[PDB]
Amino acid sequence: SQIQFTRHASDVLLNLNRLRSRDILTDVVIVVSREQFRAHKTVLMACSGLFYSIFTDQLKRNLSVINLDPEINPEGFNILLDFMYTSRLNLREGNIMAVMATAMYLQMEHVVDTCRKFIKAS
Amino acid sequence: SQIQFTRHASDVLLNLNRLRSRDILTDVVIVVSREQFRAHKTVLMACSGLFYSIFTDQLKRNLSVINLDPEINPEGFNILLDFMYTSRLNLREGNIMAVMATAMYLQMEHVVDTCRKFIKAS
Ligand SMILES: O=C(Cn1ccc2c(O)nc(NCC3CC3)nc21)Nc1ccncc1Cl
Ligand SMILES: O=C(Cn1ccc2c(O)nc(NCC3CC3)nc21)Nc1ccncc1Cl
Repeated sequence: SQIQFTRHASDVLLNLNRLRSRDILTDVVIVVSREQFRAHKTVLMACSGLFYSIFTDQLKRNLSVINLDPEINPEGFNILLDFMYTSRLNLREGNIMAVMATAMYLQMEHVVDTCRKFIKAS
Repeated sequence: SQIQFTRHASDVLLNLNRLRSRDILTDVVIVVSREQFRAHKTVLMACSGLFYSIFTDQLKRNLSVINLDPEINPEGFNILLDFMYTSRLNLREGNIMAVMATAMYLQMEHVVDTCRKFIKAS
């Protein structure tokens, strides 16, 4: 019965992305081959089954650097990181396969299913 | 021209609230009179001009405890903290004045304006 603020969640996410852009309170570096990306662990956990599984484990909770599998495409990862912080997914014919495979590795099932629909649409 | 995921931001916020409920990666305690509340600084900064101003300052960025003004009502604060993490604001005739005054202190202008509309509706 509470009052619903229909733009609040989008506003929060936008502000979290602004904090990331200024490196404010970021607490992890994700290394993907020759590239590095900083982020907030909480957002990663909220958006990815892989990062949720890593950081929920007290053994790994405090890691400040995560090295992803060497086969992961950094562009695919960057596209997905931007999606996590924006709700907008930059799928293109030239990147669909890299994005899909990266989303499978990151355990982002709804994104994977969207990639399958994109393939079906050709 | 990117694909928009219309529930993504709400899903992220829900998952951030789940992390708060499990005390995962919370990094501040807010003390309000005899009560304490743990939270993520990033969400606080995203939702409040007061917390944004505090934590953007490199002098205060790493504070782990914030003592709010002793006059702040803990119930009012709890209502607003829950709003930050849910997008739902529990306004009632019995709490409107405490919530409004607390939102003024927390520099949550859209909430303050909503409180004014609630008063206008009686
Ligand atoms: O749900 C998530 C992260 N997430 C986002 C998509 C996604 C996906 O497609 N698969 C998975 N598989 C892993 C697990 C356990 C559910 N996780 C995913 N995080 C979370 C869950 C509950 N409380 C707090 C948080 Cl942060
Ligand atoms: O905008 C915010 C937090 N917020 C939410 C409502 C609100 C409000 O009604 N007033 C204020 N006044 C303070 C300031 C400077 C704008 N802040 C507010 N945070 C933010 C801004 C830009 N980049 C990252 C983040 Cl996290």
